[PDB]
Amino acid sequence: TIRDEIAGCIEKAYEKILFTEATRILFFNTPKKMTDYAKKRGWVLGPNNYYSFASQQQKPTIPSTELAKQVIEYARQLEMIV
Amino acid sequence: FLDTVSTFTSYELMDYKTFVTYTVYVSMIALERPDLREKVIKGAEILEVLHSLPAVRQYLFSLYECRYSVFFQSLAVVEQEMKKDWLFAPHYRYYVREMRIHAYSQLLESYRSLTLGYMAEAFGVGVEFIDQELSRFIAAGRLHCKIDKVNEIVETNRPDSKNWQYQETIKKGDLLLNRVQKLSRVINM
Amino acid sequence: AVQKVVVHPLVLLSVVDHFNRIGKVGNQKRVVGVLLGSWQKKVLDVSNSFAVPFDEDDKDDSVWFLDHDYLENMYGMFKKVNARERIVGWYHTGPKLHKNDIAINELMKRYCPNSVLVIIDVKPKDLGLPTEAYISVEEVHDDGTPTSKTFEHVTSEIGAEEAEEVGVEHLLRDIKDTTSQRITNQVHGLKGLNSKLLDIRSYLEKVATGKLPINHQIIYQLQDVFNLLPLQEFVKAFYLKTNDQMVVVYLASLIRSVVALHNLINNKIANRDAEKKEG
Amino acid sequence: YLHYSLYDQAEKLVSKSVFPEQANNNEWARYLYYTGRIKAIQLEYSEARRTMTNALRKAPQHTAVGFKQTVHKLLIVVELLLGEIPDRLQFRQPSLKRSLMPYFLLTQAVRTGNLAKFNQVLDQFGEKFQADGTYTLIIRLRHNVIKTGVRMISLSYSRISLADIAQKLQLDSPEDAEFIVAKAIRDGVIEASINHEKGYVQSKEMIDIYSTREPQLAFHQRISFCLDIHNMSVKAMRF
Amino acid sequence: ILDKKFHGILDQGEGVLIIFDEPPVDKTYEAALETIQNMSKVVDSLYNKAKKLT
Amino acid sequence: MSEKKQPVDEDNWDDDNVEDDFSNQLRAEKHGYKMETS
Amino acid sequence: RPANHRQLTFEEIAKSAKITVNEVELLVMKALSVGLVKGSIDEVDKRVHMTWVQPRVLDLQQIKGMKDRLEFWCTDVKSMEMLVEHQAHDILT
Repeated sequence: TIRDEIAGCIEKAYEKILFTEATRILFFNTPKKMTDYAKKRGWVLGPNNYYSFASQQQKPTIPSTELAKQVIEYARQLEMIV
Repeated sequence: FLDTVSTFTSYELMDYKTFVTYTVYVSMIALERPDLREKVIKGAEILEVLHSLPAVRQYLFSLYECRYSVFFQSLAVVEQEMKKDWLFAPHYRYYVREMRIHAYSQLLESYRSLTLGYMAEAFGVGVEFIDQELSRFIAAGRLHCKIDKVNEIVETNRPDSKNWQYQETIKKGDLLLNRVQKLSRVINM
Repeated sequence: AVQKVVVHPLVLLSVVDHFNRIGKVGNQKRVVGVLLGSWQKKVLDVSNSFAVPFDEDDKDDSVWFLDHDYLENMYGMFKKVNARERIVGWYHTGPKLHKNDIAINELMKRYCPNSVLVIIDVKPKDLGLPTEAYISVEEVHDDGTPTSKTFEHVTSEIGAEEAEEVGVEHLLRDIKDTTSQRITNQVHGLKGLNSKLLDIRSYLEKVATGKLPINHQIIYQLQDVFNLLPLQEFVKAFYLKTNDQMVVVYLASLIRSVVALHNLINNKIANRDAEKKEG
Repeated sequence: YLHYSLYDQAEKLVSKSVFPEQANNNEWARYLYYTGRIKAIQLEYSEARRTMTNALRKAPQHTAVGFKQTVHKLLIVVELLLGEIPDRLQFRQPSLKRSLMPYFLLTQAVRTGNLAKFNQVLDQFGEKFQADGTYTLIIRLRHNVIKTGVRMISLSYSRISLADIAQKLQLDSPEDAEFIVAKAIRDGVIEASINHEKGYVQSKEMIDIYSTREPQLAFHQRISFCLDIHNMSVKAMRF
Repeated sequence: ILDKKFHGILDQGEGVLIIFDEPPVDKTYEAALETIQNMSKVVDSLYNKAKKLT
Repeated sequence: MSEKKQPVDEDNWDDDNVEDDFSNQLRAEKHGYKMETS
Repeated sequence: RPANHRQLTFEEIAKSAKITVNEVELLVMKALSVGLVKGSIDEVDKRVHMTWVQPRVLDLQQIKGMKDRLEFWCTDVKSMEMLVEHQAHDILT
C-alpha cells in the first residue's frame, strides 16, 4: 500500500519526475517492478525522464442542449403546479 | 460630527481641538475619498481650526495622493497616539491595520502587473513586513488580489457584477427562504 | 408587384358559398370567378369579389364564359354601390392549375392593369395559409424566350381590413387569448419537416425524372440560403450563447425566485389565517 | 447505541427506514443532531457538518435555558475539525464560560499554528476532553493544523516554494514537505506541483476557472428547490 | 483612476497601460436590490405571521 | 424546549472577535524599527 | 469542403492560386469589389478567412446526394422536435 499508492500518487498533478525521485519515493532502485509500472499503467518512460502522458489530463464543447432538456422537464415541473 | 457649525465651544466640548481629534479618528475611515474631500478638504470650516493640528491633517492630505511612506510614518505616530488615548485602550487594534489594508486596496487597484517591492520603497523596507502582513490579511479574508514572493504580483480584480452581485441572490433567497420555510413548517408541524 | 392584400374572410365566405353553388347546381368542378379590389398601393384590399358563371371544357382548358351582363353590366350597378373595389383580378380552384389561367387573366388584363388569378382552396386542410395571389409577370428565362406569363407567387396574407367581428368573433365560440407555445412548436417543426420531405422527394425526382428546372434558377441559391450555415461550428456562437445563457439563467433564477417569495408570503399568510384563526 | 460501544450503526447502514412525516418538529431536529454525531464518529466532514448545520438552524427556540449550549459544544467539534472556523463566541452562554475555559482556548488553538500549544491545550484540558470523550478530534486535529496552513498559504501565493512554507511551519526537510503537498493534491485543494530537481514548488492559483454556465448548473437546484417548497406550501395551504 | 477620472489598468512589469470600463448592468443592480428590499419586506411579514400564529 | 440529555449541564466585546483574530499579529516599534534596519 | 476551419491559412491560396503572400490581400479585396465573397481575413496569422460565398452552378451528383444534408435536416430536426416535445410531452394539458 506504499507502492500502489505510489502508482496513484507518483504524478497526480506533477510536472515530471526523474530516476532520483523514483529512487526517493519508490525504493529498491530498479527492479522489473517499476519497469512493470512503466509498462503496466500506460506510461511513457522518457529519456531518463518521466511523464504521465503527453498532456497528463487527456485534454478536458456543448453545455447547451443537455440543459435545454433540463429546461424541458424544468418548465414541465413548473407546469401542473401553481 | 458633521455639524461643525454648532460645536464651537461648550461645557461639553472638553476641547474643540479634541473634537477635531475624535472627528478625524472616525473620518479617516467613514469618509470615503469623495466624503473624505467633502468633509476634510471642501469642509474648510474645520480647516480654519484644524490648522492647529497639522500632523494628522497632512496625513489626510497624503490620504488622497496615497503617499504610503508618510502613511506609515504617521501610522506609527497615530498608533502610539491611540495607544495613549482614552476610550480606545482595549480596542484600537484594528484601526491601523484597517488603514493599511484599505490603502493597499486602492494601491493595487491602480493596476496589476506591479510589485510590492516597487511599493516596498513606499512600504519603507516593506518586503517581509508586508509579506507576513498581507499573508495574515488575506488570511483575515481581506482584499481580493494577487501577489507572490518569487513573482511579487499585484492585481485588480473582484468585480461584484461577476458572480457576487448574483450570489447575494441565493445567499439571501435561501437564508430567508428556509427561515420562512421552518417558520411555515411549525404552522402545521 | 404586390407584397400583400387584405384577404378579408368575407370574400372568403363568398367564395365558399359559391363553391357550394357550383357543387350543388351540378358537376361544374373548378370554381372560377372575378376578384374585385381597390389598388391603394402595392398593398391592396380584397373584401368584395364574385364568381362568374363559367365552364371549362375537359380538354383545351382555354374554354371559358364571362358574360358582359353578369360582369361589365353588374359592374355598373356595383359602381353606384361602391366604385373603390374595382375590377382587380380573378381566381380558380384546383390545386395546381389548368392551361387557360394565363389567357383568362390576360383577357381581363384590359380591366385591371395588374390583374390577378388566385388558386382558391375549397377544402381547408393546409398546414398553413389558404389561397394566394399571382399577378402578371414577365420572367421568361436567361434564355429569355417569348415572354411566358405563368403568374408567379405574388405574396400576400390574410388582411382583416376592419374588425367587423361583432358577428365573426360571435361565431368562433372556441378559443381564448392564448396566454399555445407548444402548439406553435409542433406546428413549426412538423411543417418544416414535411416541407423538407417534399423537397427531398422533388429533388430525387429531379435526379430521376426531373426536367431542366432540376436546378432552374434559384434551387442552387436555395441551397445557398441553406448555405447560410453550411456541425456549422458555431463555436463563436457557442461561447456567445454561453454568455447568452448566463443572461437566460440570471433571468430565470432572479425572476423565479422572486416568484417563489411572492406566492410564498401572502399565500402562506392567507393559509395560516384561514387555518388557525378559523378554529 | 451512542452511550455504549459502537457496533450496530451498520444496522442504520443496512435498514435506513428513518423517514416519517417528521411530526414533532424538534424530534427530527435532535434526531438529525444525533445521527450527525454518528456520522461525525463514523467518519465525515461534509455530510456531517451539513446535518449539524441543519439541526443548528433547526434549533426550535431558545425558550429552554442553556440546553443548546453543551450540546452545541459537542455539535461544532466537526467545524473545529474543518480548521476554517473562527472563534465561536456568538453561541456562548456566560454560564457556559466556566465550562468552556478549555473550549475557548481550544478554538484559540485552532486559530493558532503552535505545536507546543497544540499539545499544551491537551496537557491542560485532557479531562474536559475526556468529558467530550471524542479522540476523533485530536487524532486528526494536528492534520487539521497542517491543512489550515496549506489552505491559507496555497490560497495565498501562486508559485510558492515548499521550503518557504516548510521551514515556516518547521518541517526541516524537503521530502516530508513533498509528502504534504502530495497528500494535499490527493486531498485536492490546489493545483500545486513540484519543479522537480530538489523540490522547489512550481504552481499557480485558480482564477479564470469558470463563472457563467457553472452558476446556472446549480440554479437548477436553486429553483427546483424553490418549486419543491412552493408545492410544499401548497400542500401546507391544504391544511 | 482612484476618483473615476480614469478607468483602466496601467503597467510597469510590461509598461503598457490599458483602458476599460463597462459598468452599467440594470438587470443585476436593479433586480438584486429590489430582491434585497423584498427580503426586508418578508422579514417584516415574519412578525405578522408570528403574531397571528400566537 | 430542552427535553434531551443536555439538562445535565461592546466597548471591546464588539471588537473582541477581531482581537482574538488580532491575537496573532504583533499585538501592538519593531514595525518602526524596521525603518532603520535598512 | 463543407467542413469548418473557415479561418483557412493562405497556403492553399498561394500554392494553387498562383499568387504570392503580398497579393492574397489584393486577391480578396478585388473580390470585395466583385462581391460574391466577403471574408474577414486574418492578418496576425495571415489566414484567409472564409465567410459566405456564391456557391456553384450545378452539382447534379450532389443534387442527388444532398440527402445527407436535406433528409439529415428533415429527420433530425424532426426527431429533435419530437424529443423536445417528448420531454415536454405530458404538459400537453
